[PDB]
Amino acid sequence: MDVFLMIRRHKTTIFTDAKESSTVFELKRIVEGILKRPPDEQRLYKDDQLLDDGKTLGECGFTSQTARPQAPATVGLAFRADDTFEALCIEPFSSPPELPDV
Amino acid sequence: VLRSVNSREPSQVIFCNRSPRVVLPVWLNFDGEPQPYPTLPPGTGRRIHSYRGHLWLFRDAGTHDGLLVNQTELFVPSLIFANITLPVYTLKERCLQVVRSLVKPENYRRLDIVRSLYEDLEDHPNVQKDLERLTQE
Amino acid sequence: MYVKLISSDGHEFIVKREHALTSGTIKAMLSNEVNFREIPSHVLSKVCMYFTYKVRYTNSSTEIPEFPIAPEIALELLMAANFLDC
Ligand SMILES: Cc1cc(CC(=O)N2C[C@H](O)C[C@H]2C(=O)NCc2ccc(N(O)O)cc2)on1
Repeated sequence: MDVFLMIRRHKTTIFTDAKESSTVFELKRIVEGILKRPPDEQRLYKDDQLLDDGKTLGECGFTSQTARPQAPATVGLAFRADDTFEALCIEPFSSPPELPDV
Repeated sequence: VLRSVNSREPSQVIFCNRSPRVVLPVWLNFDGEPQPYPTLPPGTGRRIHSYRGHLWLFRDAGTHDGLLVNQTELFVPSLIFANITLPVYTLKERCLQVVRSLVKPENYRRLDIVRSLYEDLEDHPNVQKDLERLTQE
Repeated sequence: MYVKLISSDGHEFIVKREHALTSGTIKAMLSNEVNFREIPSHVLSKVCMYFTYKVRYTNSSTEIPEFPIAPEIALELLMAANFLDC
């Protein structure tokens, strides 16, 4: 089963899909090919919870029911740089104007 | 002329509404005129007596938004299963729809957009127009 | 393989080229990145959701689901949609 995701750090957002049965680590290998940072230097999150590398996306809560193309689930991403790991920070999207007539 | 053939050879059909819209089935006369039938609630099915070579299309009962049947626009009974689906609408048409369904059509003038998006809103989906766009093909 | 779509407020969206190529407008702006000075985040995140929705469900016999659009966002999405030809 394909799982549709929004991988998110700071003001960065990647739209990708993955097999439900693939691992958090495999996902990291994919962030690596995109953002040029080895797994090594990455932490993946669901909501606030830190995800374990050998756990499958299904096991982490990304299933066909919750990760849909038109409503992808979000995976939080944090980087290290020196030796530490930054805190998880995802800048929200801009707010829509208040409604005209409804 | 896009019309039903008058074969007189009965043909039982199942209309399954695999869509979230209230569907309106439409039969095209032998003279080419769209004839509306009772509406199918979302998700529900209905066994139908039709005939071979007859012609059907399906639309949203409320807004006349077009829908697909067995992946195509028109359904013609053979020796039957009529699965009725949302198309993947364009994101624009999809937007017109929501806007249309949220705004009384007199108030399109009052919304803040290009004049050409005003005329898009007013240009409601319509069975007669679609028959012309399909008659040419 | 991927392209970057940047919004009015400088959020960066990374999307498979093929998906982004759903927009004829974007198809033309390409052939690396594209900046959209007048499309905000909240709108462009939905556009990209549409490209992925479009690419999954087109040429499918297995019941397509509705594309959901919040009323707050409808007007802007319509403008972006119209501009991007998608
Ligand atoms: C002979 C002859 C008569 C007719 C007119 C006719 O009976 N038709 C045209 C279409 O094929 C459908 C078919 C019809 O109206 N069947 C009865 C029927 C009644 C209710 C419903 N629904 O409420 O969906 C569908 C079909 O066509 N050839």
